[PDB]
Amino acid sequence: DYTLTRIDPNDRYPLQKQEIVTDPLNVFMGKLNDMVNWGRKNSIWPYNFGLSCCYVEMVTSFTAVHDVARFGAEVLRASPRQADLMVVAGTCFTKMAPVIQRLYDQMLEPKWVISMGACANSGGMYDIYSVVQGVDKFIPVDVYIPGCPPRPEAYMQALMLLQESIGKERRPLSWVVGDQGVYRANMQSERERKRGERIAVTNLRTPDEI
Amino acid sequence: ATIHVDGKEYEVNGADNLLEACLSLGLDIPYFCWHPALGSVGACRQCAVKQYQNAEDTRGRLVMSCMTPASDGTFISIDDEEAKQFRESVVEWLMTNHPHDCPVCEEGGNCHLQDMTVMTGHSFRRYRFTKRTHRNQDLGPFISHEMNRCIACYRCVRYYKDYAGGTDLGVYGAHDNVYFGRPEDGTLESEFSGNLVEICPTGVFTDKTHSERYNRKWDMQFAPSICQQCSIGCNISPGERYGELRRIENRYNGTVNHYFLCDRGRFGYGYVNLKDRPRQPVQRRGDDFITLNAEQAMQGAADILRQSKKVIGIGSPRASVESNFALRELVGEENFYTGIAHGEQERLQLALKVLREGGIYTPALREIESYDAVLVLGEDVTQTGARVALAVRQAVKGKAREMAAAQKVADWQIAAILNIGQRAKHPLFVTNVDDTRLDDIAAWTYRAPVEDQARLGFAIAHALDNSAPAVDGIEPELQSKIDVIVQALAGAKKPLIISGTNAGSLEVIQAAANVAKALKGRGADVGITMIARSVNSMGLGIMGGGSLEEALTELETGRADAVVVLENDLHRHASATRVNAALAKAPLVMVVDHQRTAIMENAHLVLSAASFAESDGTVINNEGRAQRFFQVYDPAYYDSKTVMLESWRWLHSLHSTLLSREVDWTQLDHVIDAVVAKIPELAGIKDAAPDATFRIRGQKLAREPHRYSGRTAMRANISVHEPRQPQDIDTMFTFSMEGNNQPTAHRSQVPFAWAPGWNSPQAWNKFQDEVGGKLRFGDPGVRLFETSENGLDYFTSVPARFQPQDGKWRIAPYYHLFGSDELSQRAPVFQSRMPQPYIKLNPADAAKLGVNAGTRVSFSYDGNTVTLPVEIAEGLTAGQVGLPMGMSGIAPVLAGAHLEDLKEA
Amino acid sequence: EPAWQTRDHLDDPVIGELRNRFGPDAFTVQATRTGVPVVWIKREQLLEVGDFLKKLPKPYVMLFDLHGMDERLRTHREGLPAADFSVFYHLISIDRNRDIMLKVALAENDLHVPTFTKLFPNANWYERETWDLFGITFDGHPNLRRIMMPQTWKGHPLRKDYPARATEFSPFELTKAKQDLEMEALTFKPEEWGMKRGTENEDFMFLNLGPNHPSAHGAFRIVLQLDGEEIVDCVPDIGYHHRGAEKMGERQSWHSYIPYTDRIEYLGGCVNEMPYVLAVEKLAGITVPDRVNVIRVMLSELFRINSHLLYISTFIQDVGAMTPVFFAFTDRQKIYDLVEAITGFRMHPAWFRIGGVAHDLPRGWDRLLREFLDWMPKRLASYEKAALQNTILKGRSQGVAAYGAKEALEWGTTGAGLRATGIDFDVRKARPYSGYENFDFEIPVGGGVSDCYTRVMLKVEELRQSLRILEQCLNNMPEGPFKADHPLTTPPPKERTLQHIETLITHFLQVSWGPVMPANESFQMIEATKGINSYYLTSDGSTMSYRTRIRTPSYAHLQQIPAAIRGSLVSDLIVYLGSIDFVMSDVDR
Ligand SMILES: CCCCCCCCCCCCCCCCCC(=O)OC[C@H](COP(=O)(O)OCCN)OC(=O)CCCCCCCCCCCCCCCCC
Ligand SMILES: CCCCCCCCCCC1=C(C)C(=O)C(OC)=C(OC)C1=O
Ligand code: SF4
Ligand code: SF4
Ligand code: SF4
Ligand code: SF4
Ligand code: FES
Ligand SMILES: [Ca+2]
Repeated sequence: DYTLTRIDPNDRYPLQKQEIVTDPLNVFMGKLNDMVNWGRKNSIWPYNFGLSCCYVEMVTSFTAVHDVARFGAEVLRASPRQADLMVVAGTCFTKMAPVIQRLYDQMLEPKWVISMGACANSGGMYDIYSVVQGVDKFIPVDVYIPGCPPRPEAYMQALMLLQESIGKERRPLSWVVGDQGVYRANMQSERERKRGERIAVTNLRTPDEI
Repeated sequence: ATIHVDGKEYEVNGADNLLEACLSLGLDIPYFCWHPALGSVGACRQCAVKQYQNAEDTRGRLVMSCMTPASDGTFISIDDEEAKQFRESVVEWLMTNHPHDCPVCEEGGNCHLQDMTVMTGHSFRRYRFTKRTHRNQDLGPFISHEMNRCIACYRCVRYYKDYAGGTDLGVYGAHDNVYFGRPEDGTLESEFSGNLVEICPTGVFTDKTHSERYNRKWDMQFAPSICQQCSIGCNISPGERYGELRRIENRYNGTVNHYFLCDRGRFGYGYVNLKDRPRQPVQRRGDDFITLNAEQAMQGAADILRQSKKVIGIGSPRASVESNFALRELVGEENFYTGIAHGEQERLQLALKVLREGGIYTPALREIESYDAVLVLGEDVTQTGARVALAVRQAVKGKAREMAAAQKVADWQIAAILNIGQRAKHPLFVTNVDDTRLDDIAAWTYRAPVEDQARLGFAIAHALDNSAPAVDGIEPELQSKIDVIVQALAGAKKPLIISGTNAGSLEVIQAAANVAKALKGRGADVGITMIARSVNSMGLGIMGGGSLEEALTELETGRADAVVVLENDLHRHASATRVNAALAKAPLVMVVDHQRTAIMENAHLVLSAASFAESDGTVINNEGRAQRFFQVYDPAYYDSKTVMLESWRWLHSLHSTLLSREVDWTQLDHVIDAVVAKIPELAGIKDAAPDATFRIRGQKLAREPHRYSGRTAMRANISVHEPRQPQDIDTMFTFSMEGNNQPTAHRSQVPFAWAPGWNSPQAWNKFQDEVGGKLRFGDPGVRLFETSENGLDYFTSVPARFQPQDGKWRIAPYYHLFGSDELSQRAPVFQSRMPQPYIKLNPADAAKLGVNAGTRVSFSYDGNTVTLPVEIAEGLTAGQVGLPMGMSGIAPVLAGAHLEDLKEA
Repeated sequence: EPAWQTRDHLDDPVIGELRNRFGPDAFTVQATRTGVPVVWIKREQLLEVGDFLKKLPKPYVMLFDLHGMDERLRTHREGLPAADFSVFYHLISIDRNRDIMLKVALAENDLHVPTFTKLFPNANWYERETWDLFGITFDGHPNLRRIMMPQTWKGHPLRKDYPARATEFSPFELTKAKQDLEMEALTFKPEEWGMKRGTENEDFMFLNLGPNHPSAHGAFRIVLQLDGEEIVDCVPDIGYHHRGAEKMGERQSWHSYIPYTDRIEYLGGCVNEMPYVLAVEKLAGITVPDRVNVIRVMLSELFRINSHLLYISTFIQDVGAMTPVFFAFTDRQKIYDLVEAITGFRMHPAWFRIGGVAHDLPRGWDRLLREFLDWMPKRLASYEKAALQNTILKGRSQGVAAYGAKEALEWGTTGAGLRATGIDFDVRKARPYSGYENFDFEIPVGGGVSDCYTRVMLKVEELRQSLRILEQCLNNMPEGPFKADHPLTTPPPKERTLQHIETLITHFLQVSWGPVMPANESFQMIEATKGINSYYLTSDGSTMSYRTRIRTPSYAHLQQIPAAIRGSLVSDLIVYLGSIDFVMSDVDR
């Protein structure tokens, strides 16, 4: 119930091959991989990249009234090499899609992508000539956030979802020994999981109340 | 005449009332009860304007702009405070009893009452009491009835009675309890009841077929097209949603079908949305059924075509000009066969010869309404060419219009028009094998076999001009009736002669041509009108070819080892057994069609063609007017597996792959240029509509309204990535709202009517130079031929008197509006509307056979002992059996044929 | 007599001087609902009219706007000269407190206008934008290149025949060849601007600061030439944040365009909403009640406090102190709690409507407003005493990128910079909109120079004035309707929609097809959180806007940037970028 991606530059972005494979997981190697995944998911360094409104809401989440620092994700490096997470928070404009592609290429694996906002998910409200309809047209996105703008705790919830995704994924421990393909778990969708608690809602508070 | 609106000087037509005088200039006055075609009755009291007789007048008077003539020197104010307050009060009074039904209403966003509620600026309700309610009647499978929404504007009764001639819709009730409908429940039996869904300003009469699978007007994707259900070619606006044809709306053509369609063309669209239709190319190996896409199917078809010595092609009068021409150029000029039989093709060639060679001007459908005396020979118009019957009714009421105009009554005072002309009306003489639906207004009805109708026509032609060939042996009573018809036709000013190929005889058309020639020789402006059977019968006759019998005998003799059947069922023009034998004998049958025909079991290859909603093309109507019908939607947008292409595109790619082993999907303009190059007499179809490079200030024309909804979610179930919208390389339209649909654009092809503040079918007022007249910048479609300088001679071959032979029964055709079209009977909504198949017998012959009505009589035609229940027809002449054409197992080719072995079983 | 009536404006003295100078047959006067004298002037006399307005006794020293228009599809052009295209120049005389709009008519083939760059130096970017979006060529322009779209772009986006939606065109497939071509097109080529790469002794080095720089506040790229540390010249490259909102105004209805107007400046919100809905109410003929004016003023001041708090925190962080931004965002969270209570959303409320607001105020908003008004001034004093009185911040800020009144006028600078240069031209006082005459609040005016520090403390005083306005609104609040009773009020009141049929009809036709504004022309200029924001709406009588023009102050500030940072350091450029209060959505729209 996993998937495998293998990357190779040498036509159409993304330059990768994905297939549906089975989890291979080893009395010590499995615990070693679990420890590596724990260390990776408990320390994420997001990239200081911003496009639009959604970046302003992301750095609103970065502040002292929500404190995403508690998850170890406040480091916010401005260099792609030092970063460990690309949060596309804003509109993927036509003139910036090469820039975003370049900044994704300068980043180093282990790398993850979080689309924030409707513009980054699908193009959003701007079905216009000068906007790429969704940032996933050329880069693989790990976690999607609906919203315009998503509230800061929605970004925090997406960060925790990315942490659960990292905690159950298989990556090569060393680049000299073993397979270099990336295994990502095909987790159950949050829509299916939350259908049990969402349909049962009966009464809400009327809008005239504060 | 010159009028003054708010100080502005306008030049108007002085013979018109003020309402459409202002509506022509683009001045907005709210109105309900007035219609451009019906007239003025002054009922709804919504069109109030403040009139001044002097240039310096303060008070004025609130007068009805639909009831006040637009004379020279009237100073009317529309946006005055008093007039605006009165119009708002009238809207409020109509809104006192109106139900809270707009979300659950089928005309939401298409409502005239909504437009005039927002137009007068009324949004506050101070009425606080109860609202009157009414029950609803079951008006049949077509019309959904909701009387609560009515405003008592009297348009339905006016149209249905004084225009359509129907008798079952009326006004009942009281002061405020006014009801509009039938005295009981039951189907509206008029053949023009479908126009009530657009005549009614409110949602009382609505389209039930549209109400089944309902979407709003802004959700519709529209296109301009031509109705395919018969030969008249009324312009329609098909609108689809979610990949299926949703609703056929009326399209304004000021020369053909201005405000009214018929029910067969309006509700007969259900065959397009059938799931049995072929959507992919399907190939057979024995009993194994596989699906291909376009390229491998084309390559395999070209291989098998190259492996045969002679490929023949059987066209159809249902398919367009370009597809038939593509088949003709694929199989060669000499190997192209028209799908009709020999008799139908002979009648069609004779009708075309009389039209484009007889020297008599055939009028358009709008021009029919002005002719004085009408003689219908043979053709049952109301069940075949119903719009011509409606125009005949208008031309009949023209006499009362003339006496009204003689008494200094303006033309829009329709109440005075029927007041002066109580029952006096123009002469109408119809001939048929039985009683028609035009018998209520006809001056005479002749119930006789086609030989006797032809002899009556020859007698009229001889008694007009003595050079015409005389028939001897007429009874003195029929001679007196002949003299009456002669006195009525000779004393007229614009006589009209209406015939067609649906009578089943050639001598009827010859007699009608002789009557028209005799009327022309006496110095009268005479017109003629032949009603064909299918939509593109006239174009197929113009192009020409062989008959179906010749194609079948080429298949049976073995000289044709490969047959391409284009959009033909082949059981409608020939016997099923002979067709099945000639198709099983042939080692390759390739059926290119959009419907699951019965011959597809014998087909070695099935090519999924496109219907009128999914294909572009040209069709030639019964008056020689070439008309272009456009595509409504791409079938592959929703179902991406669907390989469903235009038939001319299929045949042209097959021809290219047969020649040069390459697949070349062409464009419609190339095929149009090929037709107008190879065929001189089809050169007018280039001017039917402009090419795909036509732009209104650089942009294309929109197929969907500017507020089309759900672009990013209507395909999200399949994939969240919305693909590129389909590109229309063939025509000037686009499958998007990025286009021009302004009412003042320099174009003739209008997909739909919309103006800001005008959402109803009354939005067509902005698209015309004058309201009710021609379309602005000319009507679409051009005539293929002009009137000849000299005409034909006298057809001398008169027929003999009908003598009933014992044993053999002559088959009298009984055409029905719902059931005689090949594609309309496939609609599931027509199965609850069409009558049961009854064989019609004289009381004398039924008493001779001993059969009573209700019992079954079995008849054998080519080894088919088929049983039908018996209906008694008093008006049918003895020696004939009345059979409905176009039904299941009864082809229209059965007309005039004999019928042995007619026994009770 | 209402203020939205079509006023032909022959009573303006400028019309009289133009008639006496150029004769009675040189220009045409258009009657519009803009409140502006609209003068159709022949193309040959455009430079003469510009010089005449520049050399008046109380002259028009401001080029407010310069943009084209496609008139090929406008059906109702009565009283208007024949034109396929047009170019309008909106000019302001501050001392007169007046403004004029000069329109020149062009045919479809003869699309060349004399340049306006010599008279007003800020016309360069506007002429580039007009050439990019409409295809209109300006003769004598120095570098007529695209500023919104990339150089490898075919067609002009704001023309009527150009399709608007990305689903109409082919989807975005990024292949290696297209990536290489677009990456080479985005590469700075110094010979195209005459940069003179290098010198005879030592070479200049080119630096691309943006996009994605911690000091670049958005999608802004500046290409800066350095000799060591010193800046030689700057080439500010914009267009990396283009959303085509004007084409969306030609695409969406009157009611559905409100979220798009709201996202024009993502720190403005209701302040961005106000000029659009006011211009639409001018078009319809709607006079809003007092309670609507008070509610919209309150929301505008709340979002102004939010924007000024963000601007102060970003300036302090760009100087180097990373601490007060967290507390400033906590006060932003307080404002967000209040705005969530009222409008139901945090930062993009989409709450203003035609003729009113969406909902009424909920029961208890005064408690949250009291809590915020108690919370704010002590926090502001803490921020002042912690960072804004710091001598290191003063050294990094005072005297950095300073310009006089002539540079603030010739470059279109408005807001904090214009008031810091001593030009007391505030829209909330000179041309009061939305009932701003009923609120008492002072206007901060600087000493005559626009330092970074001067702009920052003027914005601090503007925040204090907005707090005063909020206090006055809270202590004195009307009790009336939240929507106008005009029939063109969109949407109608909800309860009358739910239990009346006329209101249901009006709501049904106003949300489906859109409200039908009559064929007229309207304009509304307001003081935004970052300067002066104006909406110019031409209606063809349909349910959409035939033309939507949005003038933003950050565009003029970004065009001013090379003239006020040339010769300085990169640190001075960073502080200047932090002390302009710009967002790239405002710049590129
Ligand atoms: C274990 C080791 C560490 C132990 C931790 C505790 C000690 C921490 C010490 C931190 C020292 C930080 C020093 C920062 C110096 C900055 C100097 C500077 O750049 O000043 C320039 C600035 C403007 O200069 P200006 O003359 O305006 O510009 C000329 C342009 N024409 O000039 C001005 O704005 C004028 C004022 C300059 C002030 C200079 C610094 C004063 C002393 C340091 C700050 C206080 C530290 C704590 C002291 C004890 C407190 C109990
Ligand atoms: C240091 C961790 C975040 C603190 C809180 C936010 C600090 C201010 C961010 C300002 C900013 C905005 C709004 C911004 O839009 C932007 O452009 C994308 C920046 O550059 C990366 C910015 O720096
Ligand atoms: S999704 Fe909304 S908030 Fe985010 S960048 Fe787009 S317009 Fe701005
Ligand atoms: S007929 Fe018109 S006004 Fe009446 S319920 Fe239907 S949409 Fe509403
Ligand atoms: S049912 Fe319709 S057409 Fe008839 S009177 Fe009522 S509103 Fe008019
Ligand atoms: S008269 Fe014929 S062409 Fe016209 S709508 Fe009816 S079926 Fe169609
Ligand atoms: S339109 Fe004149 S009274 Fe009805
Ligand atoms: Ca096509």
